[PDB]
Amino acid sequence: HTDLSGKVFVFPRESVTDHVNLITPLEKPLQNFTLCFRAYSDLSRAYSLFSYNTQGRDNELLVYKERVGEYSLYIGRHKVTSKVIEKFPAPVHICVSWESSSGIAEFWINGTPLVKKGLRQGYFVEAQPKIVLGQEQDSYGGKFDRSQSFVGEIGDLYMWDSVLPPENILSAYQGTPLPANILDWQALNYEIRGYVIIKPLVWV
Amino acid sequence: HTDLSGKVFVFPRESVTDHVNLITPLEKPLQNFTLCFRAYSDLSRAYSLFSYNTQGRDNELLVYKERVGEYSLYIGRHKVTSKVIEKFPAPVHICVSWESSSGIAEFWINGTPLVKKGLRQGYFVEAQPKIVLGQEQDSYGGKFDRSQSFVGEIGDLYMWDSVLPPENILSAYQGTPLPANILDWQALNYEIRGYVIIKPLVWV
Amino acid sequence: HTDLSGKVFVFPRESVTDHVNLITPLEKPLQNFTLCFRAYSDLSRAYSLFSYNTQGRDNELLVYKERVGEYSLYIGRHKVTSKVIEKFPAPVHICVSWESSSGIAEFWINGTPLVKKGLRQGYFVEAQPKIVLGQEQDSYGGKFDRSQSFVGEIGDLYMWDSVLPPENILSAYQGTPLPANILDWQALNYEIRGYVIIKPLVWV
Amino acid sequence: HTDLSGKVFVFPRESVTDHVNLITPLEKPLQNFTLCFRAYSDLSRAYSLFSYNTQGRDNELLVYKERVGEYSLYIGRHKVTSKVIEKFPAPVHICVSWESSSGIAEFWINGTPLVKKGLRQGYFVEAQPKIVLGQEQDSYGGKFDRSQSFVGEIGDLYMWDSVLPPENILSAYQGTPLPANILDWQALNYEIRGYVIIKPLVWV
Amino acid sequence: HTDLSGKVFVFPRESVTDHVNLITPLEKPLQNFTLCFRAYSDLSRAYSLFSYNTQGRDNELLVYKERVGEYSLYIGRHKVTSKVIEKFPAPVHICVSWESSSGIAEFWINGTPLVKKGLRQGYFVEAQPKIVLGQEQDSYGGKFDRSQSFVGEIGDLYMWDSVLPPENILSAYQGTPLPANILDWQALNYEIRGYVIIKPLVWV
Amino acid sequence: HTDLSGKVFVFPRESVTDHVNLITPLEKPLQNFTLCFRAYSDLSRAYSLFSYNTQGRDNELLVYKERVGEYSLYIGRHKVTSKVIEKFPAPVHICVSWESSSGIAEFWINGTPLVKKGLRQGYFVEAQPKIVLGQEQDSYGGKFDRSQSFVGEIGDLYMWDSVLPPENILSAYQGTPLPANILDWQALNYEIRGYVIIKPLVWV
Amino acid sequence: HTDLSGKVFVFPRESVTDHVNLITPLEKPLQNFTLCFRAYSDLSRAYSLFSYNTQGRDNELLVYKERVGEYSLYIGRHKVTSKVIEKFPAPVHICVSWESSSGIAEFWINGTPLVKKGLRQGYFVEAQPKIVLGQEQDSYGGKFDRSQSFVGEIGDLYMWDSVLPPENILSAYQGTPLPANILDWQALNYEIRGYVIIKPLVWV
Amino acid sequence: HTDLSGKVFVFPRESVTDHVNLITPLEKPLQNFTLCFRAYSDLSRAYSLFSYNTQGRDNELLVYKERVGEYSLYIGRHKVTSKVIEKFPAPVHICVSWESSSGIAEFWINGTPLVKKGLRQGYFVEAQPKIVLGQEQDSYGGKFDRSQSFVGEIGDLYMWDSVLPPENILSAYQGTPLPANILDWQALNYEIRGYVIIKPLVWV
Amino acid sequence: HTDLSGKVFVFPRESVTDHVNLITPLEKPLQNFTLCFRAYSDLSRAYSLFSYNTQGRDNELLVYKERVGEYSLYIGRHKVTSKVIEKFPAPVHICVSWESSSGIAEFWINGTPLVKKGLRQGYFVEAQPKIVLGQEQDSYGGKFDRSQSFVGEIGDLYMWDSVLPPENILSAYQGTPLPANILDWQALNYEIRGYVIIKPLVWV
Amino acid sequence: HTDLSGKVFVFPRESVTDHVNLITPLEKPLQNFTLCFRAYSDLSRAYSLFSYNTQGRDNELLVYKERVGEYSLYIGRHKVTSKVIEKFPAPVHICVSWESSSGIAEFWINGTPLVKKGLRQGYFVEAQPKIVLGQEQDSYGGKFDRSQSFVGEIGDLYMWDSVLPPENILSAYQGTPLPANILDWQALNYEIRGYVIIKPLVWV
Ligand SMILES: [Ca+2]
Ligand SMILES: [Ca+2]
Ligand SMILES: [Ca+2]
Ligand SMILES: [Ca+2]
Ligand SMILES: [Ca+2]
Ligand SMILES: [Ca+2]
Ligand SMILES: [Ca+2]
Ligand SMILES: [Ca+2]
Repeated sequence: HTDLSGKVFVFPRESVTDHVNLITPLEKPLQNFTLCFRAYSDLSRAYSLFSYNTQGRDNELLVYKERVGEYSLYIGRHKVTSKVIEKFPAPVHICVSWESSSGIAEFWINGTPLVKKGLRQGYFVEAQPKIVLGQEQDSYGGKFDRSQSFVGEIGDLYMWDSVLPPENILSAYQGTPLPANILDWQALNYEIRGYVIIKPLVWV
Repeated sequence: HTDLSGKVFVFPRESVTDHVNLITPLEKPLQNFTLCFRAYSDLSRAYSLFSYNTQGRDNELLVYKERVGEYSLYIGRHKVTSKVIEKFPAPVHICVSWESSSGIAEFWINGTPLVKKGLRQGYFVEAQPKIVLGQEQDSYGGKFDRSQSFVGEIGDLYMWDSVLPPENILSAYQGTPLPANILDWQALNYEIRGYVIIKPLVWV
Repeated sequence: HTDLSGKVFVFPRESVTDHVNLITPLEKPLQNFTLCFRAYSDLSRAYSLFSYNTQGRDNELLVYKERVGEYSLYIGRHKVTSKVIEKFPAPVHICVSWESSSGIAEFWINGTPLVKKGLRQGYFVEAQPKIVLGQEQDSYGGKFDRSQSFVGEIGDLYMWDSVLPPENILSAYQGTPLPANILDWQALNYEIRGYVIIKPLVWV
Repeated sequence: HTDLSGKVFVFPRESVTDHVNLITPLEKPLQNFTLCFRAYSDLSRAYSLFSYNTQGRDNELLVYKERVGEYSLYIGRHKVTSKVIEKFPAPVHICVSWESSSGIAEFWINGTPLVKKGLRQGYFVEAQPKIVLGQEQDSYGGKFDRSQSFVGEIGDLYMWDSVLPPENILSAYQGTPLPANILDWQALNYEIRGYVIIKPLVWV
Repeated sequence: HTDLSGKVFVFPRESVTDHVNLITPLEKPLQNFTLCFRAYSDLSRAYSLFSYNTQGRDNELLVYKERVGEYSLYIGRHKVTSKVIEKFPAPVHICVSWESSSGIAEFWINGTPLVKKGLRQGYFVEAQPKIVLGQEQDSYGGKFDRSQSFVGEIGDLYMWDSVLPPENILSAYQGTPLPANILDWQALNYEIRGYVIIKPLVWV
Repeated sequence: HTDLSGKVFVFPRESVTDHVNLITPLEKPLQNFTLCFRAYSDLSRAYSLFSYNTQGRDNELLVYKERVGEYSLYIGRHKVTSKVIEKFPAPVHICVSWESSSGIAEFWINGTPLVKKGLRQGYFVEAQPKIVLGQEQDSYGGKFDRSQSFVGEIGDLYMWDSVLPPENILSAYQGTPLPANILDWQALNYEIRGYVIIKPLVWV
Repeated sequence: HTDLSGKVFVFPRESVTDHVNLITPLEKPLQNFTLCFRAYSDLSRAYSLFSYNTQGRDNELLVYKERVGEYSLYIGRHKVTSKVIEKFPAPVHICVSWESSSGIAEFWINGTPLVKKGLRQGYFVEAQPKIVLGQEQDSYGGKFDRSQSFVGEIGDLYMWDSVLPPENILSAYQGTPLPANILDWQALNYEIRGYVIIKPLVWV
Repeated sequence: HTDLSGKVFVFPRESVTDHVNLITPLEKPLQNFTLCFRAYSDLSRAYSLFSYNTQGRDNELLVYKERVGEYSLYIGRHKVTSKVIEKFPAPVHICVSWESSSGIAEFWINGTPLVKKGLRQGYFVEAQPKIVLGQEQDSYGGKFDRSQSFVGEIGDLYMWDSVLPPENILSAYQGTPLPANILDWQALNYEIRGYVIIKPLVWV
Repeated sequence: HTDLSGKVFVFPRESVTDHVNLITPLEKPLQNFTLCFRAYSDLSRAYSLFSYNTQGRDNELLVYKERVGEYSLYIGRHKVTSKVIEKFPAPVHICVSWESSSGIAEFWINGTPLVKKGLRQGYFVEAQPKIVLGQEQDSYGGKFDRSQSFVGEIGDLYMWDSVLPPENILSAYQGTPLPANILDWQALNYEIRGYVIIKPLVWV
Repeated sequence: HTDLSGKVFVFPRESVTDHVNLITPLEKPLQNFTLCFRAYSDLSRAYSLFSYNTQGRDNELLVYKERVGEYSLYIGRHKVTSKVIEKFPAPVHICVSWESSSGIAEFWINGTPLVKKGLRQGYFVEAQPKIVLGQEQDSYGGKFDRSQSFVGEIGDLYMWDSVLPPENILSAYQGTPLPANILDWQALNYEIRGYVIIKPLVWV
């Protein structure tokens, strides 16, 4: 595992090929979770930000940006969509949390709460995943789509197994995130495939 | 009755199912009233904020959002609509007051006064009502419409049987409202139906 | 005569009947004059602010709003128009002065001066008029048009027999106006017709 | 010679006759120069600000507005056009300089330099001119266009026989200009023909 | 080697002939670089800022502007494009970096980093260049296009044979740049051909 | 008394001065009427076809066209408006009837009937009138607006004192109308002022 | 008992008062029905062609036009709509057929079948109604809307107690309709309230 | 089997219920096929004409209309799309063929050939299907989507297990198609489920 | 003089150089005159068809196509315009007449008369000209504008010194040209300078 | 050589792969030529119709469609574009002929001639080419652009080494082509690479 503090993945071109595979020791199905990251991209079209897929289950947990100012979370095939006023193009902090008990999805865009939505209440998101940046999975770790590929910069990725409160969300955005127990940027297990470069984060 | 301080009703999906029934000790005809609440919704279409139907009469008192910037009030089937500059999506604090003797409707958005309109001078909204949040009523307690459903977050709801002065309306917006006698958030008799969850209010 | 300080004429509904008659101690033809008042309405179509009609003479003096950000002045059937940047909807302070010798119509919105216009050099505006508020006059005190009817909140109406210099115009905008000779808000002779209520001024 | 300190020219109507002639005692071929003035108009269509014509040749020196945000200078029939972001309507202050040795047109809207242009290198603007204000010359002091006329206010017009360096440019805008030699607003020789009045400058 | 500190190349008209040739001491193939300059123009259409061609190789290194808010870097015929929010017209500061080893192309606009792109990894830009301003090359030093011509103001041009850290980019932006070895505006060898003037930089 | 068969009244330039005064010796208060004419005009803006004004009264009878395919009638200040599908530009034949008692307006464009409209029941249009071809009146023979001026060709103007039946209107459309008792084209007492020329009909 | 062959109801103006009350000897609940009529109107906005209401039941039977090319039919508060290519404005022949057993509504425009719709299977429309023309009913005989008023020409109105087959539809459109037994234009019981006239049918 | 000559299936309303199950003697997997039917619908949105699904294979064979003048055939999940000029709404005759050896899809709209497209060369469409009309399956016989439902009329359905040449396709269009051996309208087996009525074909 | 019957001058490319000089044996100043020619050009932007310039006189007589379906005739600098229905792009025949005593210019596009227009009533154009085809003149025989170059095909160019009657205009269109007195296509003296080719007329 | 009489190449999908190579024994530079074919496609975007590349030479003889109603020819990198009224989508016969002596590019669409254009006067198009259908060469035989690929049907391709007179172009379109010396459809040497099927021509 690597300390990626002050660095970002750069997905420098539109492709069916460039991705980073995120390795996790998660053997337990997910009930609660929070996911945080920082994105910079000037893509007009729809792209995937974070693709989490299990065997036989496509789109198990997916953060997808369908268009400017519109953020989508997919749990177990089902989706929710929340809107927001945002400048284009701009760097963005994104935190999404979901909760099996309440079904509640919680988007935070730059430490600002989006409208809460709800999906898949009681659903247990399956374990032993394949997580990928830069590409949207249609298979277990494969079947990428070019017109869905991410091009731009991603960093400060943290993933917890619990619903973070507003303070802790604001902590991540302000630059001091609680040590995360599923995916931790400062101790990250990644695999680069194709054209992706690690560079200093300068748009912060 | 329950203390709902620092909590909201969240209507996480669009449906014809989800609503919240509000129960009020009111056995009295409404000469004067003021109704206040905090809403937060990213709907482009039209929706209902507060549905007040009585015994055979539809839309006896109704607060309806026709589009962005356009807040309507219905008294006994009759309509008044006042416009305002607002950002979308964005949280809003609505107050609406009505007087019988003058017919004057008074809309207040985020502590700012809207253009006065008038309707049903020398009339009274009927007693023993069925009050629902999250859907619009075409019957006494039912007949909901999907394209009228509220999906988002409502909180800090109060209803007085008086026309609250500007200072008092401002005090509700500032987060310290005066105890109410019809509907009170700090003592609300409610009934959840379908999919509505109580989460802490995070957008203030 | 009655003191209307901190109170406004609200025209709460679109109508063809509801208006307010103003009878002034005017017995001499007008050479120089200034009309100043406050208005708050979310009406989007054309409407009349101040109608001044005499026997056999149409629109001898008319303060008219064609659209948003465009204020017209009719003097003896002649027409002048000036544009300005303004928010909609938003309360406005309208001031209009006209000189006979130079023909110069002066327009002031929110204390800011608009482009000087000119009309009817060496012309006397008629005496013994019938002044209505909330409606437009096609005949001597009657013949209203429903699509020209003002619906909103008018207030602080003042009229002088002299062309007001800039310092005095600003004085009117702050809320400390100079003693008016023709029409005064603190001493007004008015006739109420149809639906028109007098409520306190809140939008200032 | 007339002192016009704190005064403006108003052309109060769309006309074909209203113009202000300006006499200048200079009878030398023009090498370098600078022209500053102020203007307050609400015209959507094109209009001529300043017109400088000699015997037998059209547009020896014409400052022309094409539309909102576009300003043009003519040097002997030849044209240059520079753009800027501006409010409409809004009072404007235009300084322009043309150097014969370099052809450099230097536009300054409200003390901000617009992109420098170039035209007619090694050319002399002709002596014995007829300068008009409020109209556009097509013959020597005649042949006017109704669709090019100026309606609005004009003041603080000063003309030097040198290219005024950016420091002195600002001095003019701030209200305290260098004493001019070609045309002085403090000591002007002008001629009113038609409907155009003298009024004090109220819009600064 | 002339100190052009506080002066700008002004391309005053649209032409297919007017350009400036920059001579560089560079006979080691380019591997890494930074390019910084200021640009003031009101052109709506597409235009080249900087053209670097070698024998038999078109668009070896080209900084090109498709439209407002869109900047393109060309390396070895290949292209990347990044987007920005920018006012028009407005004085702009540009730095672009490139680094064969990673292929990352790094655009900075007025001190703001755009989205990093990537082109030609393992490629080195040919030496023995002919560098032009004000025109776009389609051959070795010639073949100009009138629709591609740059009209406006260019100053404070610098070029380094290294990728500049974020710091040094801002050092350049705020008018105290680092010593450059390829192209130095304080010691630039240049040839003016056709119509292009040197005048003081007054929009900073 | 002048035979105008195969002749038109070309209004060749847009103006404020050029008008043709149509005089009739009918001193009877008009009960029923019909009016025919051909016209040719490539004006996209609004204009007046036929103006009728009396003592102290505006637009007692008026045939006005707001926009392509829209024709409107005015009787004693009141309006009616009917639409039709036409080409542009298009040589047009227009006839209109008004039966006082039924108050019915009968537009007959190009031999095809329009949707009937109703105005001023129990009304008789006045006598001793001033009728103008080529301008729009807002006074007794005066007050003309350039933006209401007609420019183009007008021909075959006939006018009867009774409401013409369908069969009779068709006859007029062919080019063989019945003898008119008020306004005969084969016997028209007219008056030319300014630029308006006679030329043979070539379009029909 | 009135033979209105070759005659129409002309509703000549927009109003809240003008209508025709249709009286029918139908005192049995309606299982099947066919309604045909001709209408000429250049109205752009939504209006009501045929209004049929019963005791305490709104919109029992209603032919309503939402816009150009869109035709609606209401059977007991329930709605169905069907679209058609049509010239605007133009005269139209409408046929609507309803059949309770299947629910199938059948719209025939100018003798052309629209797409078949369905509503209220096994339902009987109420007996003993009030039928109005020219206005829309919100109550039993009254409660009209100006923004729903019909203006134009209606004729050849027939209503049968059975579902009419094509040949008979084409017969009605052709001009020789089969004898009707609810409403018969050739022997109609009509009542004019307000401004509606009877004029010849000319537009066929 | 049922003879459906001169009759249509009418889908009277937007639903997630109303479907016709079609049943067929196909137990050999499809290699070649032609499909023809007549549809009449005013539905603006996307809908399925013909849905054919096998165990665990969705959209095995599907004719789907995305928008106006756009027809799509899906074979084995893959799709092809061809465009056509067509009036809306209007009755349409669709033919579509597919040939496995070439992979060519052939569309015919009103006897006119569209652009040939190719997909799934060498593929066999699976036997033992579920064919539904009115709805679009996502499961084997079920899981319908409301916004994909067909409302309108379908008739003259025929399916062969061969690729028909133009003559036969143009014969099918004209009215006399040759005995079809997969689905044959003149000997059809069907299950009506929900709201769908059999009514005579009136629009051909 | 050479025979050009069934032959055309083609202007194959946009240029600032390609033109056709037309020399005429005309020392007589034009009083009444008519000019006819055929054009085939797919140019969207404005262009000149027929430039006629005299010593020290710009645009003495000039046919200038402003845009599609818009033909302008310049006479002695002054401007008239007429619009017409036409297909783009399409071969066109344009006849233009003008009468000195009338100022009436008549346009005949393809044989249809356009709206008569008037200018310079009482003017005679100068003799000793320089007629150019393909270019717009700014001086006596030169100073071309590239944005006005005519690129396309011109055939059957004729010019008479008399106002041709409608029947002779229609003869000219059909290819039966009356013997020309000024400019004859069957016997034209011409000078070709630049890139312009002679081809047979194939688009009639 | 193969007799492709009555057959087409169907390029059934968008690819960067599928193309037909055309093989001719051409060994001498082409002074003149005529190329004709039938094309059917619903492609909205730009595409190549016929790419002809020699060694080291790109776009030597290219027919390329930029958009609807706009046909282009490239000779030695240089281009011409001629526009045409056409329906989309629609089958089309294209004939292009270029003449070196004159430079004349002549385009024929469905027998109708477009505006003649001109390029590369005196040029000779190189021998030993590489002729492809379905794609667009950037190199000698390859370097395809998907965003430029042809997808549709293509047939009746014939190429002569002469410039055809109108009667032979017409005869080609009518279906009886003059025998061709370079490329003959009735004896074609082709190379299919990828996915292109031969189907019988049905759209004529
Ligand atoms: Ca009036
Ligand atoms: Ca001029
Ligand atoms: Ca280049
Ligand atoms: Ca007028
Ligand atoms: Ca109703
Ligand atoms: Ca010229
Ligand atoms: Ca010119
Ligand atoms: Ca190429």
